[PDB]
Amino acid sequence: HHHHHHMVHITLDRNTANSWLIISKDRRQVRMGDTHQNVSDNKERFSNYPMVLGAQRFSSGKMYWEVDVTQKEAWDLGVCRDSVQRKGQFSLSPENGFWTIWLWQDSYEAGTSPQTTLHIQVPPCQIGIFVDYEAGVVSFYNITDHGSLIYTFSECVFAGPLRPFFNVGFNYSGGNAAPLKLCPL
Ligand SMILES: CS(=O)(=O)N[C@H]1CCOC2(CCCC2)C1
Repeated sequence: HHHHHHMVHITLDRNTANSWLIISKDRRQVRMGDTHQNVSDNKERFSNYPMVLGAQRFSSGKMYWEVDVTQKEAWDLGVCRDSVQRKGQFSLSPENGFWTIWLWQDSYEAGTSPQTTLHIQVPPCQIGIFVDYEAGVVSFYNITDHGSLIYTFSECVFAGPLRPFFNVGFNYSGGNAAPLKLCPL
């Protein structure tokens, strides 16, 4: 891929964060805290899962960013509609306004309904995410493996502004405390 030149500087939106998340001062890193982080509730916060949105909204053009997932056991990454459900239980699917991949229990899967098995030979430490709004494309790249393609959602029906989407995952195991980090341009 030669998508690097559409690089955008993403920052995390604290107001959307689940109340257990800790976002760094520079708004470029997020991790699971071991308790509630002492913020008020609001209608934007994801209540059931350790999720947060980027501050940026995209309604046109080509955008690219990279996320560090080093030593995590579980996470979700991609984009979503600005209008996605925040409260209660839901599945990550294009029908619900999400275009995502994840790691869970030693397998990588794309968030289709039902989910799609991914074929990754080199476990990634950094993921590249490419959005072409007009084309209806979301693609994922393995930066650890020389940028190899992981997955392409095509024929996407965005149906609204898009936001960068993050899930740091649960830490029931004690092996998933590490942060998601937005990597420098
Ligand atoms: C991931 S964890 O460290 O096992 N603790 C979680 C237990 C379930 O509730 C939460 C999930 C998000 C809201 C609060 C914390």
